[PDB]
Amino acid sequence: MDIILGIRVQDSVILASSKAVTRGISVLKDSDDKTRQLSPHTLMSFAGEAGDTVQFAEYIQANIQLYSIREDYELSPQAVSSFVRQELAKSIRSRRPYQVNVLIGGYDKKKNKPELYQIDYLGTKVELPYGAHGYSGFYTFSLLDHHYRPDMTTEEGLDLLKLCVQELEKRMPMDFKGVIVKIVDKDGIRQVDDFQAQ
Amino acid sequence: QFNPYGDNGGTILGIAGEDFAVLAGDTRNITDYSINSRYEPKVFDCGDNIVMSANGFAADGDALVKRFKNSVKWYHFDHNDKKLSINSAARNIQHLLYGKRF
Amino acid sequence: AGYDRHITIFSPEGRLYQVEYAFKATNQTNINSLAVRGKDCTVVISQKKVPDKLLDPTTVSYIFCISRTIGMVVNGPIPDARNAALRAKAEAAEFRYKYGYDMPCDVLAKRMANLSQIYTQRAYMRPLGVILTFVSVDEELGPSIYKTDPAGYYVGYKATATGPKQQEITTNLENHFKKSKIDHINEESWEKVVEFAITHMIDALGTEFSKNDLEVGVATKDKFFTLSAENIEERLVAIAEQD
Amino acid sequence: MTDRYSFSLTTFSPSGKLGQIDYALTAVKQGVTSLGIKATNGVVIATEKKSSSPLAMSETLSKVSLLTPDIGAVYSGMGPDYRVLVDKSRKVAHTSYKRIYGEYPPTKLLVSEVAKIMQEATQSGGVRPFGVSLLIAGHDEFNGFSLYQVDPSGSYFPWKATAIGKGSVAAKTFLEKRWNDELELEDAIHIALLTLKESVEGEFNGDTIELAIIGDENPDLLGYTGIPTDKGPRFRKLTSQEINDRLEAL
Amino acid sequence: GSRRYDSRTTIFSPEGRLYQVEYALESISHAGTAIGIMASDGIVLAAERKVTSTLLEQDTSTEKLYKLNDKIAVAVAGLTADAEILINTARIHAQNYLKTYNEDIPVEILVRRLSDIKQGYTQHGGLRPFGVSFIYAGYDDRYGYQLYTSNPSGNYTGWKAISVGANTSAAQTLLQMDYKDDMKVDDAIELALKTLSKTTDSSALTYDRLEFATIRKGANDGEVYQKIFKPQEIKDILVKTGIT
Amino acid sequence: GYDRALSIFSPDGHIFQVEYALEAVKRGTCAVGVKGKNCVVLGCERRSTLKLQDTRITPSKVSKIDSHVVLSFSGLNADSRILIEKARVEAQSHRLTLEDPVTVEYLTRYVAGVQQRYTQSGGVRPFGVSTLIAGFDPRDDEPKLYQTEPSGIYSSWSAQTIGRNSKTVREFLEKNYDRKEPPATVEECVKLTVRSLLEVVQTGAKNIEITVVKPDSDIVALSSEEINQYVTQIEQEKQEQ
Amino acid sequence: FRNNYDGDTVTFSPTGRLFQVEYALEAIKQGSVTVGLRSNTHAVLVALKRNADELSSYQKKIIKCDEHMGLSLAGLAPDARVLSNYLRQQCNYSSLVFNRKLAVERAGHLLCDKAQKNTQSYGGRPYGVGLLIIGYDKSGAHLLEFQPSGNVTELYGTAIGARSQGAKTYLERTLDTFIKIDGNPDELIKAGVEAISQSLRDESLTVDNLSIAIVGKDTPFTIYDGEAVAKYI
Amino acid sequence: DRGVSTFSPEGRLFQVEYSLEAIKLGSTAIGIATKEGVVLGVEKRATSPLLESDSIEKIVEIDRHIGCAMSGLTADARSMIEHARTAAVTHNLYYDEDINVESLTQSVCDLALRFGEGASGEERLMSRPFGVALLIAGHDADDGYQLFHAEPSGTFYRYNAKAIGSGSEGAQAELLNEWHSSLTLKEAELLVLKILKQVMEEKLDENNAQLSCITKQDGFKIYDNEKTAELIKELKEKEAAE
Amino acid sequence: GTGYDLSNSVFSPDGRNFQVEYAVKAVENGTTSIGIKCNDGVVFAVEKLITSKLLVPQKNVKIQVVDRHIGCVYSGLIPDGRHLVNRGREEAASFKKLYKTPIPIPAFADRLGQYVQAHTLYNSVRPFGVSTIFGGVDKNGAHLYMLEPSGSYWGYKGAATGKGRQSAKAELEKLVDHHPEGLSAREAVKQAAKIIYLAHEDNKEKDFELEISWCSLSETNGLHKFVKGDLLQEAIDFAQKEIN
Repeated sequence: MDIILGIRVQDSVILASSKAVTRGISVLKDSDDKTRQLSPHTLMSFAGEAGDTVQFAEYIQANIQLYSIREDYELSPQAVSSFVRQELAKSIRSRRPYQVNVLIGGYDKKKNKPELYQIDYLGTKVELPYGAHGYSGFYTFSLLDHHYRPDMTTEEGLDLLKLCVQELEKRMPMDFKGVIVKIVDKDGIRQVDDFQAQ
Repeated sequence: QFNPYGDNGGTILGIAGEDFAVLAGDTRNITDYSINSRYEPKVFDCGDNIVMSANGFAADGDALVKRFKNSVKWYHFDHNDKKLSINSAARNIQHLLYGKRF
Repeated sequence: AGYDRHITIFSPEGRLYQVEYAFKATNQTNINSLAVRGKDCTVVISQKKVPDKLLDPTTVSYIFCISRTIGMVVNGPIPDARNAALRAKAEAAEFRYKYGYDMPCDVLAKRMANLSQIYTQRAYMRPLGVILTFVSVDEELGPSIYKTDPAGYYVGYKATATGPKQQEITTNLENHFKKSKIDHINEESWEKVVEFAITHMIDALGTEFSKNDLEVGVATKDKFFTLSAENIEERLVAIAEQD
Repeated sequence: MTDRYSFSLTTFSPSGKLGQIDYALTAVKQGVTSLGIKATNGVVIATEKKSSSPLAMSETLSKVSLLTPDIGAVYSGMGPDYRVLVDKSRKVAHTSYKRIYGEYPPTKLLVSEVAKIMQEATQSGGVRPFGVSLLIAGHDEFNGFSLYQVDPSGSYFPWKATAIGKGSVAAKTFLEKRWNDELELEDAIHIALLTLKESVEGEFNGDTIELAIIGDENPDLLGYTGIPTDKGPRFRKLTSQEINDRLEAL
Repeated sequence: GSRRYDSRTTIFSPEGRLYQVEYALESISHAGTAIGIMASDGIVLAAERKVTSTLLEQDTSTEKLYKLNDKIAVAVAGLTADAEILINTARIHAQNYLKTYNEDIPVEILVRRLSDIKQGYTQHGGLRPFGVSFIYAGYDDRYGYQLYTSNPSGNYTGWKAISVGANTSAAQTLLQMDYKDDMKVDDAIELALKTLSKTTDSSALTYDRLEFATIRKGANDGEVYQKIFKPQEIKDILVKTGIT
Repeated sequence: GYDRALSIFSPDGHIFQVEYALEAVKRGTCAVGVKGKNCVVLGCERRSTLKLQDTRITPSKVSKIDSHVVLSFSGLNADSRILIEKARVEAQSHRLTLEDPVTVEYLTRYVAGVQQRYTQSGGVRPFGVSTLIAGFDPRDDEPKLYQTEPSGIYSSWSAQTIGRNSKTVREFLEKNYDRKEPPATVEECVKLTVRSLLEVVQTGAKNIEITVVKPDSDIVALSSEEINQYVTQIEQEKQEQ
Repeated sequence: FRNNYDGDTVTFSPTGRLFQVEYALEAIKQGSVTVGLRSNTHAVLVALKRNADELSSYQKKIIKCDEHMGLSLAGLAPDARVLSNYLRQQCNYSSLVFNRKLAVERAGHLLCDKAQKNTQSYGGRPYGVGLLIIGYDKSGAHLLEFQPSGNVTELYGTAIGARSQGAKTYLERTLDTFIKIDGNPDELIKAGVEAISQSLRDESLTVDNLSIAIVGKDTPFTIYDGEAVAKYI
Repeated sequence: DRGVSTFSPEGRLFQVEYSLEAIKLGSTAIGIATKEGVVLGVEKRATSPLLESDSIEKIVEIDRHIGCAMSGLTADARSMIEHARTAAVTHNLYYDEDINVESLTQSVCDLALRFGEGASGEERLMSRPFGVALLIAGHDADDGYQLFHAEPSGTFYRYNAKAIGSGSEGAQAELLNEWHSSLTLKEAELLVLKILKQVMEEKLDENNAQLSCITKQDGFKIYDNEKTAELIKELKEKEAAE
Repeated sequence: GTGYDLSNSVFSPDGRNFQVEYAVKAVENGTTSIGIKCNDGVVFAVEKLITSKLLVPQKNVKIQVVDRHIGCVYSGLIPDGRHLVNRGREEAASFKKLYKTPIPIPAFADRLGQYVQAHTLYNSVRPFGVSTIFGGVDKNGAHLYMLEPSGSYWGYKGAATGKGRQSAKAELEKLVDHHPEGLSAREAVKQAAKIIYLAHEDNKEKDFELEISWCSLSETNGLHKFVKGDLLQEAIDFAQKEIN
């Protein structure tokens, strides 16, 4: 599958997502951004079934942007993650389920704390210091279990991810063509354009 | 279990000349190793100078030709007896066939 | 405003005119009927009037066999009466299918009364201009008479009467029961109960009857049937040899 | 065919009155009197069996009905409307409560369900309001005994004692004089019989009066033994004989 | 056909007014008065019980004050039964929101939803409007203490103090006279009772004719508490404020 | 099931329910809009039949449909909510399928379509609402201002007003608004807007709200003071003569 | 009287009349005249086309339903389009399912029943157009007259529309003659044109004003307009 | 009250007749067909000087070979235009060709009588007749340049020239004398401009009136204001020349 | 008050349904038609007014068959009659499909009866504007029936409806008295032709065409058939003769 990683440090949540899009025997694109901004302080990454992936992401984005306009307010990350969980939970029992796994990284401006939510296609939600979907976790959870600390700086977090990506580029069979990294904090969402060699 | 399809054999041939065209077809109709008929027309004049043949599963071939001839008839009714051009018949036939895509 | 008299909505006096007018329709046929309970049977009697000579008398009836055990006599126009009879038959057949036993007289009466109540509350349905008298010999309650009207009302009776001259029959019957002190005719045969019924019908209406002026229905354990002109003549003869 | 009456038959008039509800209340006023009195260990509801003919069997017509084993009802107004409301009430007690919680509903909630049914006949398309007022008496573990009144509008209120119908004004006044918060069930039954006597014109006995109570559990009316927690219905209809015995001490 | 008996509950008058709404409001004006006053540390809801008797069980009665949430409540003026219909759907909408977002519903969102339901009966369906006016008292972590009002038309507005039902004109004037932004819940309680006391169409204002409720954030805790006063509690507060 | 024809033609060719819907708009508080050279301003008047409201929570008269478009109205408040919600939903649906926010004309055409549909569908009455829709098309800087009415008819205006006494304020605008030189400044535009409102509001610092809309989703509402300041400077222009 | 019982089709007047139906019948009388007549070999339709301005076209009055059937209209044109369309489908159904040409008699019965439904239910309205159906089936030539009331009648000849009474009397007089015009189409047509001109008054039938249709033994239903009708004027 | 599909004692449908009365109160629209194309012109009629006139759209494209002008309750025309555009585009998808102008018109007219509260014939869900009339102009290989008048009655007539709206009786009389089988596109344009000028309450200029045409070569085009302004000037000159 | 006659299912103060009574007027205004029950079958006959020489003779058949053994004729609004027979046919097909045996006349009678009665239950429909005479032969004999717009019906020895119903009834009554043993199919046919000629005097202005049909166990094998050719002329003569 695609690589979806997330880590919550002291004052931010970092999301890392692979850039490859492979169909059968060919790598069709190597600069794919597997993410959608749901609100100024909430980001969602996703991986899974070919078409369902983006269709689900964009559908969720539309609903949150609608809520934002109607209320002139921004839903808390926990609220958004719960909305996303219900949608996936409805889907698993429908005619044709969305086979999509997601990570939701947001900065709650009211609590002033970053939050990371991992939700699989069944509607299974859990809040974690770090998370991953697919095969990635099998190599990264033991790394993070070892090198993670709650008081890490955004910079220490980025060095931790670099370590994770190197392990993935060493042991995983597929060439996922690197990752795109985005930071979510009290000031919003920004993309680290320099990770191809940080 | 029930199989909705069958194979009635037959072969058809169409050749376009500079100012003419031909559509031929054998008249034999079969099922497995038996002959159902030695003379069962498979090529039809549908009006407006158009000839048609839907070869394969005869029941389906008949339904299609029947539906197209009726299409020509309604084309006249709804467009002041305008003649259905060959290119227009082709497109119409595409929608008839794609209507049963599944 | 004045439309509170065309559909079934309340009038300023809390009345339902359409229901009251439906009650008026029940007398349109100018026929009288009465029912009485025997020791182990139930009898219903109704006048039979065939004015037109072109009519086939055998097809003119206001008594219906609803089920093997339930009979029904109607007071009101025949088309609404047949509407009620068809529905009652269907309801009786359905009940037996779903619950495994014969629908009781009082239960069918309640069900029909409820259906009537609905026409009384919903605007698109009109009330049926009829009064239905159901009879039988119930396996649990014994001889039974239950009557329903266009208001959705229903109740059981010891005996009852319906029609233009309903009152005269009713008081006649009341007087007989104040005297006998029992709530039924103490007779073992249904034949004598039919005779009692015809007798009091004559006394109250002050009229004589031929075999073609009456219609009779009888209910016994496991069966309800109607008498033929001849079975009736036999009844008229017997009452004649007493007066 | 097809009901094309999808609009309300009850609407607001310029003065703010809902005509059809007012008229239904007027129908309730013409109805035979019925009442209810709440004691410390029970509740009594009663009414007159105004037989429409001496040939009619007044017992085959119940004005007092059991809704659940611990809840009963009585009314004033249109008898047929009452009958179907009872059928619906008994059913909703199951579909909206027993089939979900495995136990009968507390009095106030069932009353609430009935009230909802009546309110809907006040706004739904193509219908007229029910022409009745109900007095519902019952008991449930956490609320004890209670008595409620439900009017054509769907409104309902709890009472210590009250009367509805024909001579409700006089009866309510007579109840205000005799009611106190220390009454025992037998006392309330006695008060009920006295109040009802002023409303009755002709014969006054156990065959012309219909009365029921919500009191202690009646293990003899359960139908089976072997389960300690199942003690029987609290609802019980007095017999013609039980009523007469009490009329002699009138 | 049926068209003959159709009153047409949803049309405009030549003046651009909605007949049924105007008539429902006229109906509301005859119902017991309900008052809502918002303070810095809480909210007060007070209502007069219309029509009463010696035999009315007041302990088990509720005809004007209803709990919608643990944080939101309403005072009712109008047809009680119509109100229960709306109250129940509001209780549902609140639970649906909590299930979706895992957060209690913001007061305005619940108020807007109920108002939209009312507006609907005003534009389509051919049914009569609900003869109800609500005063909503609630608290949420975005605007704190809030007070809203909605009527048959589906229009809603926010207030510092307001009244619905009978004699709102006289009551609104009195409130506008003694209300002060820095007020405190206890001041509000007193203002509410005094106002009802001067507008009652009854002889005197006794406890058996009242329903009282407050929404306070009891300092010794940190959360919001709804207190629907009991008969005895109303009797008490009635004496203290000097109305005996 | 209810499908009675409420909006029908009368002998003289009018549709009274639509006409009476307009009467409901005449009764609504006044609303105005004027477009500058690089902006659009929307002003509304606040009733005073009752005053003791909580301004923080009371729904405002100007609503954002999307980050670059706003809508104001005159008429029944409840009815406007229905249109606003539908417009908001349509704005998100459009971004979802076209990958570009709606143009102001498109959004207007949509709202107007909804209004027209309610004039010839069984069982419903027309919206007793007229709207003013303003904003800037994506990546465009040319200001936009449109108006819709109960019938479903719509069009764009240099400036326009609707609601009670809109007759008066429109006159003020017709002889105070030069198409040759539109209010080349956010300030002189907000000034012309406040002036036109004073012609009818009759001294109402707290009875006049304003919202300024600039290119690229730059929307902001003025506070009492900011407005009160404009009123003051304007009452002087009069006395200084 | 009338005013109280003419609100809809579902109301009987005290004398047993259905006014909405009668009013629909009135729209026919206001329609332009059309004539129909048949022999034993052919059936003919002749119609006078009406125009709005001298700048407008003359609205068609004859519609083909199949190769052996057709009709002429008088009254509401849209209703004629609806009815002729239903007939086109019925003719179609008969051919596709039974490989049978629809009998003119059967077509009349189907039209009657379709119109009747619109005279007994609430909400609907009667069709406001009259129709003359001609055709050649397994029992020869046929002419039918359709009325919105649902009444369909088979005749040798007839006419509907304004002043239709003139042509109708002429045909009722010419009967013995035209009924025998067999194997000679041009004669049957002239016989029809002569019948229609018996209802003229305003003008005289011109080339872009006359419309003729014929069907018969070895003649598929065909319509003649303009230049093609010149030789008959 | 009275059903929306009721007949008058004279055999007319009340709602349809009353519909025609609304069309008489609408802005004027004129169409003229020649062997060089068809011209369509309308009276903008803004209700206030602050109304940006170019946002008034009373002449719209149905397809490249078909255009149309409206008069009456113009908002009612949107769903009609939408239906027409869809019918044209759909015809092309199904048959790889242009839909005939007459066919397109017949399709628009099929919508007309689909109104009522429950008329037995199908499912006519529309509470009232359309309150607008349309002039449909176009060109197809079989019948060339055409002009049709589509009314809410469902009937449509083909015209050589036609006017609808407030000044129609007057304008139509004028068209009766001016039209002839050999007018040129230029003559037609001026002629439309002239008649509009006679019936309009306001003084005709390039801002309160709009022209358009459809030719086999370039299809349907709406004349921009500058092009029409010149045609106005050219008209004034020829009129003042006698 | 008034207006009780404006809506179909309304009861007037005297318990009547005026719309049904008006439907009857449409029936009385119609052509005359009759039915005669014979010793082993039934005969139906109807008057067909000749509006003009243009009506092709023998082509506008009015009598209709249901299944293969039932005949139906009616007076009043002809389209309503056809509507009723269409329903009758679906009703007959449904009965045969489920029970195999062709539908008994009494059973068929009630089927038409219930359907006609149904049209007097709502104001959304209009009553049938026809009276219908129908019958045939079944498992146990011949049966003749007449059904009114109210849905009312009974079995008959002879029946008539329409313009000359009185003359017809008088004639039918004579026959019933002078033939207590039963009329024969052959005789009934002639007798039917006579009765129609006599009943034509109530419409003697226009000329008419006679139409007869019958269903006899011996003469038609119990199947409904039309009287044509020789048998028809022989009956026309029999009548033309006794008309003088």
